[PDB]
Amino acid sequence: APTAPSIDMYGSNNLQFSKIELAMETTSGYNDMVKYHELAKIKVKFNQWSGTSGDTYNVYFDGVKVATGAITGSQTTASFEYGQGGLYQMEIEACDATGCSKSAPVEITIADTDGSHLKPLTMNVDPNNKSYNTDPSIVMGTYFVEWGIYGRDYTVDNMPVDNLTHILYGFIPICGPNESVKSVGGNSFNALQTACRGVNDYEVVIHDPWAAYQKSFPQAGHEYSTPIKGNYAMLMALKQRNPDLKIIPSIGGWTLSDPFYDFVDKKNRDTFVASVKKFLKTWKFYDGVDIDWEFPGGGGAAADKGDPVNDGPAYIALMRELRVMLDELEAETGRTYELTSAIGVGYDKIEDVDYADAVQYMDYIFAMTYDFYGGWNNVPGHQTALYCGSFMRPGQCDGGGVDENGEPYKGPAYTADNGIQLLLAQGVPANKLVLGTAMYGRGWEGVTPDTLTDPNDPMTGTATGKLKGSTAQGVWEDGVIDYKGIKSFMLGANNTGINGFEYGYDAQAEAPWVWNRSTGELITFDDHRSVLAKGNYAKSLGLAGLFSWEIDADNGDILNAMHEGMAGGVVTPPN
Ligand SMILES: S=C=Nc1ccc2oc(C3=NCCN3)cc2c1
Ligand SMILES: S=C=Nc1ccc2oc(C3=NCCN3)cc2c1
Repeated sequence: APTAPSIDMYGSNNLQFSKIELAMETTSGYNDMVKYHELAKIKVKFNQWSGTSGDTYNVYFDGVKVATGAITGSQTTASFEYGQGGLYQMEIEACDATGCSKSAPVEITIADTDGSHLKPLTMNVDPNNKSYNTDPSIVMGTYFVEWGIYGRDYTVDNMPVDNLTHILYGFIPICGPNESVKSVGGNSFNALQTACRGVNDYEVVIHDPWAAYQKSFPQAGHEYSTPIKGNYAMLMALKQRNPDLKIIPSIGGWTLSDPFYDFVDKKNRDTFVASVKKFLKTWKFYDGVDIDWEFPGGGGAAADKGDPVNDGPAYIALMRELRVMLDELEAETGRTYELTSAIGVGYDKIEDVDYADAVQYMDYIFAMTYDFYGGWNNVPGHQTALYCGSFMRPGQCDGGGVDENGEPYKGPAYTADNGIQLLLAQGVPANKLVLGTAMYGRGWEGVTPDTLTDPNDPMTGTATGKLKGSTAQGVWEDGVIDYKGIKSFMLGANNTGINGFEYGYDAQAEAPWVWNRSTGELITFDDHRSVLAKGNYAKSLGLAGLFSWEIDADNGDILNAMHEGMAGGVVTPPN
């Protein structure tokens, strides 16, 4: 028989192959950093220094023949292509008329972006997240943010994945007009300019490739030379752990919506929709797309954008077009892909889209039932309440009243039920609506007791400015605090108030607050009681389930309450 191939490990890239090439020590244009191949090019060098070399080689993976070719003397390079990622025991055999001889087996890795080469992720979840057996039909969603790995120090293996059905990954930008991103300060706008160098406008990119795929996480067993790293390799390894988990990129958001206003021109939608198909072929762990345009008709971060007449028809077309695209991917892959969107729920946002037409294309609508009130002005109110609070005036709830100056309210007040009912009344199915819960508070200072028109209700006061605090307190920007900061700095363990805050609850709105009467610090948020009330409301109306913004800011209490409030419930999944 021929001499047995001896595999040259260092001559064959120590048997590490990747279907994706990712730039690792530089930051450039997305199309210069990211190259994906349908088949990996496998090249394995071997030698046969003694004896006869033979005529032909065969490559085996786990005992099955995957490639064959000619022997070239004493040194041969086996070159072939292979589509399926994984870890395999490879053997190379040499054959001639006399017989065949084979190398010892050695493990080959073929990386792919479904995580098929990876073991299930090792988790490191705060043990305050409890276990439940919520019915699998119910959505339990949340947003994980790409930048949460910096100061917030919250990584993929921290998520309580067994308690989630959907992870929306916040956020994928669209190249093009993006002045709103300058409002975050720091390097975010300039990072986007780098990502978009050499990329056509209206195509998606990764905003932060360091966080997405370059940074080595030692808890995920990453090495500097590991071919895929960052949050994306962790999400791949999470999907190996929990294969029924849906991981969906979220396009847009508050700061990254400015390009959507140009989707009134179909040409820009076509560019966008093709890029999203490419994106999902590249990054196979994703299961669909979520569109967070804030908002058709305007009222988002860009004060100079928004077309009430045209943006709704654009949104609907987008959804129509994205669904055609996703149907192509389902044909190509055999997989099921979801199309969703987070939407505003004020009456003036919902009136700009004919959702009866859009929703036919969509699996879920994540109703943004939060940010109703906040530190952008000095008017207290409940930011995430189901119903109208005590603080509201006669006829403010349904919009038929007049304000304190005698001016007509222009529509119903901002509450979760006013927006859910406006969506239902136009024919959006209940079982496609997902109700939002807040893992953060918004707040004010200067709401001192002398400013209240009703002394029992700090939501009848007036502020002097936004809540201020430090990042250790969960205050990453003025007027906004993580729920785990409210719990550590205002509620305490027994939920009865610390540091001069008192707890209160508006039983008519279903909305909690904490109030320090000395500093006039007032914070509106969601707590155990209000999130049980959202679960009971969702069960009562047959909504699809609950989602939350943002998972790093919880300590387990809010996600636990989402599940508790859903106990016993089942729902019909949309077809
Ligand atoms: S690098 C470092 N820190 C970072 C890097 C990127 C970031 O993005 C945000 C942001 N805040 C609201 C929406 N996006 C914060 C933030 C901090
Ligand atoms: S980053 C960013 N985060 C956000 C996310 C949502 C938001 O809503 C507002 C708001 N401003 C006036 C009315 N609503 C600000 C704002 C900032």
